[PDB]
Amino acid sequence: DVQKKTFTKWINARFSKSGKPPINDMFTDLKDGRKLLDLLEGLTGTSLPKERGSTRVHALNNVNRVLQVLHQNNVELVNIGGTDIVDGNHKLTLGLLWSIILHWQVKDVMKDVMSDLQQTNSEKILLSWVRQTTRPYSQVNVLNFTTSWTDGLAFNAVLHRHKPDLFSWDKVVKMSPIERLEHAFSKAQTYLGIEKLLDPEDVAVRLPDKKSIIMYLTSLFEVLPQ
Repeated sequence: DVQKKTFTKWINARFSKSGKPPINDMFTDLKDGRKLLDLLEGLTGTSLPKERGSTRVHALNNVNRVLQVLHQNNVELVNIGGTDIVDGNHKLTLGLLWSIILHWQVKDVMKDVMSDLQQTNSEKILLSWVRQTTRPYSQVNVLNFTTSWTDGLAFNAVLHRHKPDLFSWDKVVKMSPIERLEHAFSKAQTYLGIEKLLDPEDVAVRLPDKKSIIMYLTSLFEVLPQ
């Protein structure tokens, strides 16, 4: 309804901005597949075959190429197929457009957004990762990259979460902070190739070195499974 007006505008914007004519009704002019074929051509800088006949067959044919392409671009659609679009299914016609917008714009833009974010909110964005990763683990609460890692619990939680068959979590909560670390470091080492950068005596202290933690933490993460 609203998504109509705006999606129509957006597509029409895409069109005008490249010498191509606009459409009137988005649940019509879109059916025969032609327009969507244009949209994708301009969007991809590619040449796409267009069937000229004005009969259902061709409509389905064109719309199939459209979907075909999206698929080629790793943009698969849930319950959508030629006929849907060819027939004017409101719900799904939009759902398709949005898929395009989402892939070529919205998602595209995110790479840049991260670059802008990656220089400033680095340390902060990595903390919300660890918090989310070790959420399930009750006895683990990470607020920073210093004290929250002293009891050595947080270090294991990170490992465990993505390979619980590696060791017993309850078995850990039992051992001392020193064991808890000697362990994690040893585990990560044997099963992840990650070198034992830190030493327990170094991490189990009032204020442990922030840079050293983050550097080991990032080491772990690189080779971590998800």
